[PDB]
Amino acid sequence: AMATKLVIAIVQDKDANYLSDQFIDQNVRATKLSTTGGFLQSGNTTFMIGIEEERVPEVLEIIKKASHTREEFMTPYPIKVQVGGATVLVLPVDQFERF
Amino acid sequence: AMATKLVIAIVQDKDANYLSDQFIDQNVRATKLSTTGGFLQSGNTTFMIGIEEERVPEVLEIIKKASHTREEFMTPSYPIKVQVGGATVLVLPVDQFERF
Amino acid sequence: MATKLVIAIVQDKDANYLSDQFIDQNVRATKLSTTGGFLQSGNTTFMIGIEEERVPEVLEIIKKASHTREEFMTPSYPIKVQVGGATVLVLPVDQFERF
Repeated sequence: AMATKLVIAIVQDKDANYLSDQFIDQNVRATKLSTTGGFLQSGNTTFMIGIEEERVPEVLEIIKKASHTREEFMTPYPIKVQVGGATVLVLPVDQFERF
Repeated sequence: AMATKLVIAIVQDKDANYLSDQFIDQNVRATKLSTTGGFLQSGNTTFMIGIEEERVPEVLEIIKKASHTREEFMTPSYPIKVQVGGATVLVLPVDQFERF
Repeated sequence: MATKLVIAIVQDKDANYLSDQFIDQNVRATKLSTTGGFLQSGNTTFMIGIEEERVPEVLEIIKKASHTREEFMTPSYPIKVQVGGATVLVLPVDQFERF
């Protein structure tokens, strides 16, 4: 009855710190890779998360809050500029073990 | 309401440059990792692609062309024909896919 | 064809022996270096495309190579310290190609 799923969240380096700390204080075993992506093929991070099915939406909301797309004020006259964004996918898991 | 899959493509560092560019000019959101593999446990690169089911075959063809196994002529630091490239790829189902 | 993918997350200290194990065992693993755990420290992840029939074989290779245990460590009176431990999940795959 151990219905397990894997969530893969791709996320911006900026938000990756706060998120990973969130996961911990939220009792979520995440493992973090660093990747590239985007038009400019810049750096970002990817998370992989073995989690029980029942808890997924908990996890997704954790992410949304941490890394949703927003705009902020930035100076090179400050300007509103867009930051953040997360793409995430949750895969099924046939079997899950800890050794 | 659009069934998406995830393709994972493992590929030669040599061809990863061209491919990744291809993905972009062809509107494929791939994310690229730096890995090791093979008998020598040397460096290659892995790709991860969240894409709609209907589009998978397209993506595979993009890969095959960009990274299939071939032979090339190479002089050793008189020339000889050696094998290069090669790509392994898996496509797996995804239950749910969100952008935030 | 009946391919499955195993992701195995495993401690840096065990990863060398494991990766050699895979090779000598005709298992094609690809290896990422990642971080995880409470302290957010380096470990390593493996991804392994494999015929369904061989999964338990692979799993055993892993359990043996990376299971959790205690060893004798000296702080820089030897002491028993716990080490290793792996966590692994095997997922289905719809389609597998080599090019």
